[PDB]
Amino acid sequence: SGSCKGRCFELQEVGPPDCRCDNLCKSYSSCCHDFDELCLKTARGWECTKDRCGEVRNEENACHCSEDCLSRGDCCTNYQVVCKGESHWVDDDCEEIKVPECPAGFVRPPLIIFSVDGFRASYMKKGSKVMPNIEKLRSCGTHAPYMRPVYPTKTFPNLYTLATGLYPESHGIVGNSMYDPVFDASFHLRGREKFNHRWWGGQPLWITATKQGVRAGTFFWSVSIPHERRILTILQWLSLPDNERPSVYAFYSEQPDFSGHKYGPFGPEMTNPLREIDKTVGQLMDGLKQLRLHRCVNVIFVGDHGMEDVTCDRTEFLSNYLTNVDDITLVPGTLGRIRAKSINNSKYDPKTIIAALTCKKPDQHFKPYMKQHLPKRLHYANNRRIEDIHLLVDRRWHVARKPLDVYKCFFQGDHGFDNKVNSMQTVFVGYGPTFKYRTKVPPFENIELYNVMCDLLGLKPAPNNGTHGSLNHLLRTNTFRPTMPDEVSRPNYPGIMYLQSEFDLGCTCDDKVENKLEELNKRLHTKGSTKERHLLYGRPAVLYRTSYDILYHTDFESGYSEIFLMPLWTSYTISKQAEVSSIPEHLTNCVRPDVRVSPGFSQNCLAYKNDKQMSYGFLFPPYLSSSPEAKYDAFLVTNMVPMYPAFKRVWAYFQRVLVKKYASERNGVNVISGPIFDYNYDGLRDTEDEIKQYVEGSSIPVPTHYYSIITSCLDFTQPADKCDGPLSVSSFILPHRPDNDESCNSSEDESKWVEELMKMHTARVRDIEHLTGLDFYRKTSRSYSEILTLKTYLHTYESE
Ligand SMILES: *[C@@H]1O[C@H](CO)[C@@H](O[C@@H]2O[C@H](CO)[C@@H](O[C@@H]3O[C@H](CO[C@H]4O[C@H](CO)[C@@H](O)[C@H](O[C@H]5O[C@H](CO)[C@@H](O)[C@H](O)[C@@H]5O[C@H]5O[C@H](CO)[C@@H](O)[C@H](O)[C@@H]5O)[C@@H]4O)[C@@H](O)[C@H](O)[C@@H]3O)[C@H](O)[C@H]2NC(C)=O)[C@H](O)[C@H]1NC(C)=O
Ligand SMILES: CNC(=O)C[C@@H](NC(=O)Cn1cnc2ccc(N3CCN(C(C)=O)CC3)cc2c1=O)c1ccc([N+](=O)[O-])cc1
Ligand SMILES: [Ca+2]
Ligand SMILES: [Ca+2]
Ligand SMILES: [Cl-]
Ligand SMILES: [K+]
Ligand code: NA
Ligand SMILES: [Zn+2]
Repeated sequence: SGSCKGRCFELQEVGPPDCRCDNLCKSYSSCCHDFDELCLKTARGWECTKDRCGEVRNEENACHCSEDCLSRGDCCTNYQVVCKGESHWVDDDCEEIKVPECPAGFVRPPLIIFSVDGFRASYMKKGSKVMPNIEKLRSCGTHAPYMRPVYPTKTFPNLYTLATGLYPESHGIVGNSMYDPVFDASFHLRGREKFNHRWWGGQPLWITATKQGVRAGTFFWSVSIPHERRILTILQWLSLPDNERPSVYAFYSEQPDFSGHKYGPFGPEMTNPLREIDKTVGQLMDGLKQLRLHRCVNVIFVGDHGMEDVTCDRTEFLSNYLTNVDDITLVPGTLGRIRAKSINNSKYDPKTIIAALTCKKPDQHFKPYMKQHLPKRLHYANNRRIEDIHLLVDRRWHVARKPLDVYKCFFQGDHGFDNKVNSMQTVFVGYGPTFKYRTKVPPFENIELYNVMCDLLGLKPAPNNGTHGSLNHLLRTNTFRPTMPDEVSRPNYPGIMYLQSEFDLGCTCDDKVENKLEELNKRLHTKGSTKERHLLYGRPAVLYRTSYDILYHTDFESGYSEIFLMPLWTSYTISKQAEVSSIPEHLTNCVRPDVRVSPGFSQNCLAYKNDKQMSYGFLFPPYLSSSPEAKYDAFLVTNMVPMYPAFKRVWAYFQRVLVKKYASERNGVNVISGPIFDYNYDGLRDTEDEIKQYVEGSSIPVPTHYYSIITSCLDFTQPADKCDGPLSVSSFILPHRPDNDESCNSSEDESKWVEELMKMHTARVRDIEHLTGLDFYRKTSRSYSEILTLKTYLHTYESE
């Protein structure tokens, strides 16, 4: 029982049990008794009217229209408009902000993050007639057509990602609700457990800023502080003296999410919440202008996720699938997470639950996954709060445990689904001296903003999942100049060193069936004469310590690892006019030793013969060889990789059918393909002592995934091998699995399911980099910033 007089919304939290007056005291029930009275005034609303102009100051009012209000910094945001003949910010023409236009004493342009909830990307077009303030920021500043959220596309995972640059698996906020089995505790959007710091990892922007001497309070706000008071509080803090005034601010809205859940993303009821949000942006913008800061402050208008049509009747029930549904706990809704109801149960079987949920109903509106089998693009596995069993739920559907969980309809909207889904996409607009003027930028991921916000504030970012430099094109002036990571391992270039009779690999090939214009041509090819043709962007750099060989061939070049006994990468180009052939019958099972590489660093056919589960495929496909003579190169033991027969069905369709179709559609393609090892599902390259599976009785390690990166010219009138402008890329990371249980239609012809599987497993080049320790596109004519943007690109396969 102290007092909040003169202390209203103090930035520093005061020591217990002395009462608090900061923006969080209400959450902790620890405000002074007069907090409401002094700090949450509402009298007379939030607008000046003419009759108030030059009033005698009445300290009980929510805001002021008295002559002294500018000096005090507590005018209603519309004061100068209603009482001084001034115009609303939205009514001013927009004028380029070439330099920061800040009052004396401002050391840097302030950053204000304006965060909207459930603000679906398409609201920017569809709601344009009712959001004039937001439409002005959008067209005058720098904007993307949409921004991709993290998965799950829920509120808390995304807001903390925005603040950290980290995937939820890394920052720890992996859901709106979660259970930590080490804490034996549950975090919920509502309640006080979330106040415990033990849930929150990484280093949020306000901590980064503080550690480096830039003032910034926490971004959290007590729920019962309304939005008009939040704006007035930011505007007040902006009037503090230089030595006390923060440089970063965050405002968060409950809308349009609150209404969208009730009404659907496009319910007629949705127009008003969009109007109210625009009005709030108007208030902030008029207030900034009153403080002469509207050409000084950088403003970020950003959403956390979109919103989809979802109703009670579109719910799948696990009780329709599982006989023993009471033995599980489900995190339900737009995603599913399943764990044992009771830990003291060795009669709980994840494999049997998964099998009972797999392809059981023809139209089944969810798919089960062990978390490590989820598409790697989701980066959703490496945290103990993520249950081993995950259900990816179709857009527009829910999953629930039992029917009484849903009837004990409330809602018409929800969000949470896979982050590639169009309806889950959200918004980004940057406006201010440091952002560009009237500029559209390509869609990008919210994990990249932490770095940009650090650049906006002169800060060195904490280590995070953004790729710093990838968003330099948003900025008029950047403090960050990216440079390529240095190569750690230089390759060996072996010559012909071994005779055939030194190998005992138990391999066979029909190849003895045997000119100097042609023979000199074949040795030129083994020495890299065609390398300009098949390695278009230089060779990848190896960023870790290892031993490997560059191997040249007429059709493909490779980086062959002597430690993993297989290529780390295989690079080749297939022109639009290139032709597909078959494997001649006499070479069906041909494998040939490579006289450049020792028996001791080679795979062997015997292991594959003995391993009754594991077969093999090739990284450069025999099917695409340029000539009957070159085809022999494709059967080298150095081009071979371990592959489950079930996976060979996928890979063979990709190599025999899809590669050629891409070359026809894209006017040639360059392909880089290779294995990935990620047994501990942390998204990062495994070292050799982390490998859990080998081909039986050998040291040949088994990949968890195979990747390919597929590059051509953005201008497809030019061929892939003669491109002088920007590049186009799509990539995938395919799980290397011994069954096709993921694909419910896999009994059918590959043309009915393979491409669908690959699209699900689409990836950024940067994801493959993390997973292999390789750095691509080292030698192009493109700027490094442009290449970094290319490496973060995801081909989504969604409609427009
Ligand atoms: C996305 O970007 C992040 C950030 O760069 C990368 O994460 C880093 O990975 C490296 C290599 O695996 C880790 O290094 C290890 O660090 C530990 C000591 O770790 C402690 O100290 C660090 C640094 O101050 C701290 O950040 C760590 O925080 C983890 O654990 C906390 C509590 O246990 C938790 O609150 C927090 O969320 C975080 O959890 C996550 O990471 C851990 C692994 O560290 C993991 O078990 C957990 O499930 C979560 O995923 C920690 O207290 C050394 O002893 C090791 O030898 C090793 O050097 C970094 O710790 C790690 N940092 C963070 C913030 O996660 C990702 O790899 C990158 N992803 C991709 C795909 O590139
Ligand atoms: C309209 N929407 C909003 O206002 C969104 C806003 N919601 C809240 O702040 C709701 N709330 C209310 N009182 C709290 C009191 C204490 C805490 N702990 C958390 C852990 N601590 C740390 C880590 O410092 C100490 C403080 C949290 C809260 C809290 O979440 C929000 C902003 C940023 C982020 N974000 O994730 O960045 C998430 C959530
Ligand atoms: Ca939200
Ligand atoms: Ca790993
Ligand atoms: Cl959740
Ligand atoms: K076999
Ligand atoms: Na199947
Ligand atoms: Zn919501």
